[PDB]
Amino acid sequence: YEHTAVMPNKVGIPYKALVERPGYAPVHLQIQLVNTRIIPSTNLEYITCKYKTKVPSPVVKCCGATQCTSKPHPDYQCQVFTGVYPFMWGGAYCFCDTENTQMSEAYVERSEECSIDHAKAYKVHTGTVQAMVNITYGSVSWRSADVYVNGETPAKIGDAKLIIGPLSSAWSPFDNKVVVYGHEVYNYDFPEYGTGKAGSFGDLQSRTSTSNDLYANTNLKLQRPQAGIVHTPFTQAPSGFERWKRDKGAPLNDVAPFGCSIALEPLRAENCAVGSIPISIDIPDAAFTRISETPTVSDLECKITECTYASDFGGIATVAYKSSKAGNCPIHSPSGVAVIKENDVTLAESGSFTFHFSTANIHPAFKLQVCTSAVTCKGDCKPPKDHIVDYPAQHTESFT
Amino acid sequence: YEHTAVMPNKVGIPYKALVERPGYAPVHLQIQLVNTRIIPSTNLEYITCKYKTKVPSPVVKCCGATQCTSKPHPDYQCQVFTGVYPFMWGGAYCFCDTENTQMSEAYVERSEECSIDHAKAYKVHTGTVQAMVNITYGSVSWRSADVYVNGETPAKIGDAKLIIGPLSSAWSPFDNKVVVYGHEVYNYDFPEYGTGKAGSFGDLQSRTSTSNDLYANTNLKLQRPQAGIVHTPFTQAPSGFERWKRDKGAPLNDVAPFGCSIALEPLRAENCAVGSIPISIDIPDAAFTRISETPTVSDLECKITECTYASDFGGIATVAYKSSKAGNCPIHSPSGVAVIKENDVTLAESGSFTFHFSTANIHPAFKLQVCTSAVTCKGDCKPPKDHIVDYPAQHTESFT
Amino acid sequence: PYIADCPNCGHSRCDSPIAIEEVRGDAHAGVIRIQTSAMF
Amino acid sequence: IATLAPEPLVEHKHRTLILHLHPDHPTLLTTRSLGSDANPTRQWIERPTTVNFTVTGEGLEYTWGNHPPKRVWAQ
Amino acid sequence: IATLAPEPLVEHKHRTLILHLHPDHPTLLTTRSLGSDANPTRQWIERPTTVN
Amino acid sequence: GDTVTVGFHDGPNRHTCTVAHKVEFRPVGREKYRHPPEHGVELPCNRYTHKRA
Amino acid sequence: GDTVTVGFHDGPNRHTCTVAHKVEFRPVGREKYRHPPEHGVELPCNRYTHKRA
Repeated sequence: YEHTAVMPNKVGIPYKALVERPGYAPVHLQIQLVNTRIIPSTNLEYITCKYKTKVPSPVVKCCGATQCTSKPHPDYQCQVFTGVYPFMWGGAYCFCDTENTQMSEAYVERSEECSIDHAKAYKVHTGTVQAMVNITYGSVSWRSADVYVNGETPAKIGDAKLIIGPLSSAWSPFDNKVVVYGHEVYNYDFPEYGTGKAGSFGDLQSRTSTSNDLYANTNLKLQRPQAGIVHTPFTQAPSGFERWKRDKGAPLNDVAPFGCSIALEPLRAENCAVGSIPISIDIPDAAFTRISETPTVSDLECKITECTYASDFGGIATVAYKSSKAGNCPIHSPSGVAVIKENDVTLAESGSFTFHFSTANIHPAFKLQVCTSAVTCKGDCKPPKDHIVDYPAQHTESFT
Repeated sequence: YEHTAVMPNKVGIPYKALVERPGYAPVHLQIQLVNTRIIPSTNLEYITCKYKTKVPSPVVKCCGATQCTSKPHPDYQCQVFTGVYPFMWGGAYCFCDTENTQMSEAYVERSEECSIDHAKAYKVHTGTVQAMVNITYGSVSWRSADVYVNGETPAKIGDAKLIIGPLSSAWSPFDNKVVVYGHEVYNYDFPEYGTGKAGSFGDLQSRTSTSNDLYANTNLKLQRPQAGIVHTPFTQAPSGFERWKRDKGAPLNDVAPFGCSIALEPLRAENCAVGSIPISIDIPDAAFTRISETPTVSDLECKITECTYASDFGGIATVAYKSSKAGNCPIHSPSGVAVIKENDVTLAESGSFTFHFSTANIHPAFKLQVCTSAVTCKGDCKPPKDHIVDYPAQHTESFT
Repeated sequence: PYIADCPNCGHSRCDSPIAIEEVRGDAHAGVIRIQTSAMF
Repeated sequence: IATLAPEPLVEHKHRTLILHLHPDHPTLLTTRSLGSDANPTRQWIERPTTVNFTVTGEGLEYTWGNHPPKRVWAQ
Repeated sequence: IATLAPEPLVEHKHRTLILHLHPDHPTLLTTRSLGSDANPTRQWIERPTTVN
Repeated sequence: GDTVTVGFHDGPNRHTCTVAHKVEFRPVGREKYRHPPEHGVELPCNRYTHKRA
Repeated sequence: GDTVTVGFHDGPNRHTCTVAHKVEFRPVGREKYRHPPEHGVELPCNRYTHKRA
């Protein structure tokens, strides 16, 4: 009875399949893939952020030169300068007039915002998708368990053992190269660590926040201070993190395909509705009811009464139930034409009980399996009027 | 002059290419891919280890039953038992004779060795390969820098900017599924977390060492203690971590293809010699010597004198150098037939200096570019006798 | 020092204070860690 | 304590959202046609504008500024 | 007071018992196909072995 | 044991005695142990008594 | 050893205790010794401490 089932990847709607175990009473499913969070394999390549030209205070030798050296600070720009007369609080102070030397030095450093407000590149591989699958199973009526997709993983949470996927729809909405910012995720071809052109994205490129080493192509060019005054002309491109916040591109949670949402959290891409998942469950046999205890319902009749050719469960149909015992009777349309809101219907001794459903074909000729009794609920449906609210329960469009 | 170069992936041997910049003096390379450590993208799926049936001490009710409950311990096996007469230090102590009840309970728990001596599964993706490339460049004579393979990453360590790969030889010697143990790495199709059959590998399956939850299919079956004595028959498969240490398979550092070594370290696969790498460098132009300062060497002559048809640099050839100035002269065979030990040769005013090399064709007709002067060092070679030591410098076998 | 039921206590099942549980011949160095029920 | 743009005027058409819209400040609107064909749109809106969106069968979503994202069945 | 070998791992197949098996000591396993064709089997098993 | 090796200690001397004899201990059962365990099923072995009567 | 067999001597009595347990000692290495030697390479074995802290 290990109920294999191909199953559409779509998040917010149950998939009430039916266990046709030969010998005992069938049992309905209710498989709602409440989430499709993905979490691909990734690598933190480098944080970037806007620089801060945290200038070390220049040297001023008063009569003669002060040769600079290339200190190992990131992008340590330093250039000796002569021909000053530095006004500092008493007019000038160095008594020479051309031998007055000024050595300006400036290096690039991570902002304090780099720790917290920072873009973040990644080389993104495929990884392994997940889900908090609820099944309000059978008469168990509950399990809300986190699972995987790889087609040999069980998750014995509740009582049922369930194996999912691998899904066929391998579209990772993440591209190979991704930039990430706070919550807005950008599938951007970041240039690389160690290379980013100044002004362009990644002018600062630190491996992480702690990493004292980095790559700072900022085109930081010191110029001589003017007219014998102490200061430090640092001529520099404002960061490619400054832009990339107001001349950027749009976020993947606003431009992705096939229906995904995003988080700066394990780097999941939630709820990506695409393709199918070959899902298979091993039910606990204890949860089964033996066949000789559920009422046999045959010699019945089914008919629509007001079929709504729609998404919400507007389709209805009375069923002239013709039972033997009285009790519950799980139901399902093995044809995917009709999706039913009721998993189970209570029965007195051969009464009648309408259920709700939804279809996509004008003439819904769908079988209905009322606990081992098939029936065609043939009829005709009506279009609605009022179509602006969230996503459907029908999801069965085909040739009609 | 950004010297693109396809380049064989092979670890322990330099690749002394030649910079043919039009206008200034050429400069030799010496590119030795000292390492090819890989570090694929991976995921810790579950640690396993051998269980320990750390039995909680059974209950003994003396007259009447003690119903057990299914406590949430991993694989909490518990079975009530009656019909005892438990000899405990005073003969029996419970005065009844059949109403003497004994409730045995046993759960599975990680060994203390699980923290330290533990196999370790992984879902292994491809990731990104690395290297501590030494170049004793030109006249720079040194840089030993850690780099990447992705074909836009520079690493400005030293003075040269160098872009490597992506390599064409995407054989990750790791399979998709891998088990890991201390240092011996096994490309094993581990069953999964949550499933492993008892006795088989992964009978215990803990996500990590800290993870109090796990999956313990050990087939732990308690049996009743014998003849009215206190003890706890726990009948259990010794672990699939016990086996897997003496009925295992061999390690990937002993069964891999295409020449790899392994570590329980970042999960690299070192020194995988396979295929080529399209490598390209931007030299510092300052390191160039202008063309009008190196001696022009033409009107020369080259000839082998004792060519050894071999791997070690046994091939030799005098060269009737015919210089203009006197000084150094970088050398290289642009044909891959001949691999030369000397990057550079010193020159007096038109002297002669032998170099060493190695070839693979009986008639080595290889050009030799002595600092912008080509020459065929045609000749014939001799086979050696003494072939049992590590790996070659020749690596140029072709049709001969 | 706990006392439990040794399984083959010279003759047969006695109750020795040094009743051996949790034998661990799981290391490599010729060593076993043992628990007696006795607390020396 | 942060921004919020005035609510939209939702208007139905056949597989199409007319939206007479009227913000306080320039608002970046954007959408995601949830087909594997994404076909997104972006436009800062400061001038009040009646816009349009060819919604598909399976759904579209709608982001009136930092007001939360909406969603729509247009069968 | 006597011996006992750890329980087997029963595994189903079509008219076939795969049995991943893992003893403590050399264990003589044996069977009897209850047809009038007996077709028995004997093998001491000390090394863990998946049999059929 | 390949042999058997017996001996007391009078007190001044070891004064032992030793002999060859092929010894084994199969337990009764389809398990070929080397030694009796603490647990397991009971079944009809052959064995000598403790007693004198 | 096929078993494990423990015991002190109080002084009036032997007063020992014994048990079944499958014991082996593979050293870590591709050599399957039966016992640790005096020499050879050192490499990362698993082992218990001398200490209490």
